Amino acid sequence: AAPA
Amino acid sequence: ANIVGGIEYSINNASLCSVGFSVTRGATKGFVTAGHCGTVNATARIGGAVVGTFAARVFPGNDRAWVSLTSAQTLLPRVANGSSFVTVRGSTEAAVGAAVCRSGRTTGYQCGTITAKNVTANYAEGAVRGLTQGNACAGRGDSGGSWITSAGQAQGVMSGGNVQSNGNNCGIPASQRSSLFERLQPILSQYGLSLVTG
Repeated sequence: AAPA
Repeated sequence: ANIVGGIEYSINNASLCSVGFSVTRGATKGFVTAGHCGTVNATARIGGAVVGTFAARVFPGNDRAWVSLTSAQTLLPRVANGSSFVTVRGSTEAAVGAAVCRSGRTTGYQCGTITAKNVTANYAEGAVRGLTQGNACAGRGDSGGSWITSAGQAQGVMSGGNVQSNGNNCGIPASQRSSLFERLQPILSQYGLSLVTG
C-alpha cells in the first residue's frame, strides 16, 4: 500500500 | 478561494493533495488534510494563490495535518461531488459495512463500503497505524481528501492504498481494493478544531  | 472538501491544492509549488474538511480553531480558519502531504510551515496554494501554511502534522505513525488559512479564505461546509456538493453535518463514525464516499482531485467522487478498521499501512517511511479501510477507489493525488457518508457524516481523510501502475486502484474489482483513511475524530481533538457544518 502506498501514500496517495 | 472557497474551501470545499476534495479540491486540489499544492504544497511548496511541487506536490498536489486534496482538501479534507473546513475547520476552525477559535478565530483561525483551516482545513484538515493528510500528514504526508507537507511538513510544518509548508505553503499551500489553491489555483496558484497562497491560501495558508501547514500548522501541524504527524506522519508516519498517524497521517494527519491541518493548514491554517488566511482570513481571506471562505470556509464552506461542503465536499465536492462532480459539479454538486455533499453538506457536512457532523462526524459520527460509521461502522464496518457502512457505505462511504470519498472526494479528491484525481479520481473525483467514489463510493464503496468500509471493510475493516484499525489497519496498519507499511509505507516506505514507516508504518501508519489505526487506519480504516474502504473499497471505494482512489488515485495518487487524492490524499488528504474527504471520506464522508451520503448523509453528511465526515469520516476522515485519505491516506493511501494499493495503487496499481496506472496510479489508482479503480481498475481492479472492489473486492481487491484497500483504500485507507485516517479517522477524523482524533485529528479534531488533537488540534482542538471544530468542523464547519451546514
